[PDB]
Amino acid sequence: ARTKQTARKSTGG
Amino acid sequence: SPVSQPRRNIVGCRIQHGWKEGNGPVTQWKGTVLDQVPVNPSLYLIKYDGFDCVYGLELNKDERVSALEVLPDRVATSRISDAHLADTMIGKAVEHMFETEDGSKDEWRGMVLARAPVMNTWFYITYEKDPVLYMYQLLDDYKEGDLRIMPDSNDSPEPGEVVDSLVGKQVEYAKEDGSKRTGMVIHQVEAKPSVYFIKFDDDFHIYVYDLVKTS
Repeated sequence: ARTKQTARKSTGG
Repeated sequence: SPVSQPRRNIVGCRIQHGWKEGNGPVTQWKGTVLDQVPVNPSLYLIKYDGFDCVYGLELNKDERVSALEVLPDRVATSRISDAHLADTMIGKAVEHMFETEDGSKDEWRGMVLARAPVMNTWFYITYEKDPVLYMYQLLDDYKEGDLRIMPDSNDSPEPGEVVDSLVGKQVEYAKEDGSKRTGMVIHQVEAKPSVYFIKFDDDFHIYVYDLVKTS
């Protein structure tokens, strides 16, 4: 039920 | 220790700052400082809110960090569902189920390195297809059936101590041009002595690699 979208900070860079 | 010291011990404290990618919009993040690296005390391991990934930033000496401010908020140190289920899985390989927005469930094989400092309900975990430091409350994925721990040749806790630790080392790699992948080993996993936390320059991700120099 976990989400890879959540996993890292949405702003990338 | 409740009484303070002249050095500011900013570990375990909720913080807040502005992140600015060069010539980009200023973002506002808050989070929890998990640890400070002894081989370079300028570096703090931070966990942002809503973000599973653990980041390594030199907060005071960095230029991308703005308005670094410590909240009076307290981290919810709390209940351990089971002191035995957690660490019955540490050092073991696992398959962590994640599902995409479409609804297509996937799997990611990985290994549970340790238990998180400051937020004890969270576990240190790294994945093979993506070797960086993540933080998840696995105690939940197991109860819901999204986490499978599988039988492996992992003896868990010369017989005498060996000088094995590679912490403090300096590393370089075969980048296809693109500068050079330089960095430094900062930690040795206490459950798998072959696995190390590495921190490269020009990067704020904690990579969890397995160093043996030969398979």
